[PDB]
Amino acid sequence: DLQNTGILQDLENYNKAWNDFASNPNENATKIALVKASQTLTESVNNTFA
Amino acid sequence: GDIPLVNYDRTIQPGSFDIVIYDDKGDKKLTKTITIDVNTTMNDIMRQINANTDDNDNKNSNDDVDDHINASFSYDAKTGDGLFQINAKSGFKVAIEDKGTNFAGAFSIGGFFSGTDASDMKVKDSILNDPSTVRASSNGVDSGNDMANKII
Amino acid sequence: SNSQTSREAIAKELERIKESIVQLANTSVNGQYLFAGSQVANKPFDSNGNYYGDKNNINVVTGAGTESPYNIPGWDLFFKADGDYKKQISTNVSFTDNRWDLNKDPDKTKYLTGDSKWQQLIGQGYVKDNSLDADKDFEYDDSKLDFPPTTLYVQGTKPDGTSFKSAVLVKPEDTLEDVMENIGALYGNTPNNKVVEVSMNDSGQIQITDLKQGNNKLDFHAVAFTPQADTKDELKNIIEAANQEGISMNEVTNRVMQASTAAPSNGDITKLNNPVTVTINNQQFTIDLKQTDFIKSKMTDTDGNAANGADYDNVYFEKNGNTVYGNVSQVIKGSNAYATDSTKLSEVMAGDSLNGTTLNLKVNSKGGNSYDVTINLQTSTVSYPDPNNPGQTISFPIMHTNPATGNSGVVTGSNDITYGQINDIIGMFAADKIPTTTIQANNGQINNADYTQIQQLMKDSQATVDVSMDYKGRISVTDKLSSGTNIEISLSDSQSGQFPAPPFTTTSTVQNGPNFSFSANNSLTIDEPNVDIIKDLDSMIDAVLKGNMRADSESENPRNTGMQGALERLDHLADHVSKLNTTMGAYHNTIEGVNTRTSF
Repeated sequence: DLQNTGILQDLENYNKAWNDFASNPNENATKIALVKASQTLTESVNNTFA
Repeated sequence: GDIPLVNYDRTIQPGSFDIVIYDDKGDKKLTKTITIDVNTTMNDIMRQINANTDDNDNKNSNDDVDDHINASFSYDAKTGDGLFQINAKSGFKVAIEDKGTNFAGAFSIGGFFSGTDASDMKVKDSILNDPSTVRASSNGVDSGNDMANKII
Repeated sequence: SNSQTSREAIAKELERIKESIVQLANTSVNGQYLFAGSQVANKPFDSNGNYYGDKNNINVVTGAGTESPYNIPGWDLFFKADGDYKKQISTNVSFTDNRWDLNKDPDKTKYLTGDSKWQQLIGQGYVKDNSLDADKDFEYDDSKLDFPPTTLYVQGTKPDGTSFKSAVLVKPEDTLEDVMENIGALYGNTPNNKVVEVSMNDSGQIQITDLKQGNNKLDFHAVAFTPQADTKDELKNIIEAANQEGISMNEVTNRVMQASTAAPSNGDITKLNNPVTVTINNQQFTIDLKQTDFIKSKMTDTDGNAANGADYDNVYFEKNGNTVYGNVSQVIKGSNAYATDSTKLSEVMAGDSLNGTTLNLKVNSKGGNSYDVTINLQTSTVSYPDPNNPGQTISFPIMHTNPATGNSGVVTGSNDITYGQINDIIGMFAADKIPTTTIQANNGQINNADYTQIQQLMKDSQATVDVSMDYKGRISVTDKLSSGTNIEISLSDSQSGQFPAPPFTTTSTVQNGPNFSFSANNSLTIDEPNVDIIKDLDSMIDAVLKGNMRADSESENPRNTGMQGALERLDHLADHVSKLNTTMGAYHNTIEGVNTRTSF
């Protein structure tokens, strides 16, 4: 976790994007940025597996 | 064309490749496909290609990709050798969508290389003359960067 | 104090600023055009141009099978569907009390409101003497009269998308509230749940705004008809003429309109505009009829008449150079992008089978003369009779391709027929040595050689003319062998012509059955998800130049649209761009993280 590993940080800022999503769901980018942070999260689970 | 596909190459596997006729981006009222297995022969391949292999079936004909197709001959016995051509009309763009068929590029039917090993393996010289032939585009004139990226 | 020329001088900088955006829109990083899609050197726009770039993203591979997109294609700003926004539909006409006349009283110019009972504006409208006393005849009722109703047709798109044919009456003393309650019934704008909002606007018109997010194809057109006596004196007579006959004024309104159609020469089913003479108490009278166009303009219809208000789709394609298009777009049941060739009739129609579905066509050809055709796609059938001998007729059922062979010729199924065949049909209206046919559907079977010969003439016809489905979905045609088109087109449906159920009353009559739309005298609006620079900017510049808060039909531009409309269009655009603005940094900061850990 030199740089707390991406997945745990992907989750973190992803959850930051969540509170942002609470700021304005009508701001679709909150979804997209939120979605992206998980995308790194999930794909990072995927690469570690490999 | 007698030789079966797998017998001419043991990379051939059950697969298909589709053909959507294209402007630099494409269309879907004109589209052909060719089918492959571990048994079929080029003759069958040519039959799917060179026939009324329809793509807009409702019990009539015409108004398809076949609008774009053409063929010709050019040979001389004074040589004892000549050229035979299978083509579609340039001025149209094309794409070919393969799923696990694996034959044409290997046998350089439009492939990059000529020669089989570092004794004769070589770039096709037309590419040596014009790198613009290295258009990054799958889809059109140079309407795609992908191929530059894909070879990364 | 802005004189007209003052407003251009102000507009000039905006025009510079417009090109400033175009310049910015054309920007590159040394040929790495920001707008190119995925292909760097694509110069994307011009002052009068379209988007010129791919729609892939510029991408770089760093992966076990991974690309990396880091731009936005130009269209995705230039003509992008900002789906949050909704239709702004307004009447180009404006409304007032008309006991006063406002040429008597131009300074006054009072607009209608809930207080404006219907009697008041018809006050002088009843008559030509135009001398009716505003209060004692209407409000200081010491001497008030009896009064008849008014008539109205309505056509529009229900926000879901369903079609309807309707007619309704208006009673003599109606107000805004009477209109609203029927409006709720008519559109389903129910008290329990609204779908659109109704307003009287900044400029004196009546405006409606849609609650449906991203609804691009809300449209409206309406026409109202009313009788007209000559004299204030004549009106009091009809009280006694009608009421001792045993009838109020209201029966009289019924008599003249029906008689007009009874012999369409007395005013056709749709062109109802004849003055008529009628019997009341079997006293003889002659009466004038009123015409009302909720889209009124300097209009002569496709027929070339001084267009009668029924002329909604009685207008040709809209002309721009060699390009003409029906501004009444064909739009997707969804993203509200636009049509594709292989779309069968099944995807389009409202019904299990194309029942009673039939269409009519009008073509002012490239060969000058007009060629108009009617088609029953319910039977996949197209037609034309001979002028010299219509008894002889041209027969063609619609056609197709086989599954695997040249074993050809059994006619298309009706529902399957697709849009591409439409554009093909325009190919037939091409030029000079034009074709003809005759066929028999032998169990649907026909001779493909006839089809093939037709096909060959079509494949030669490729060069003549264009059919396009533009960035607004407008039903577009371009004259390829020209830069200015010598062609015009107009289309209509023929389940129309059949109408809502009579007898028509104050309670709305509403029926279904017409299934498609065409080039027509549509409502006015500029705001919707999809953007377009030329319409948005240039139309709104015109209104500033004329100073028209929004519009003026008599103004050379009969669809002057802007100024007040610019407000929310700005509301749309600030969001539209901001979405695009915040999008890019998401790449940038995303890529930073990837590179950084990669670097480490």
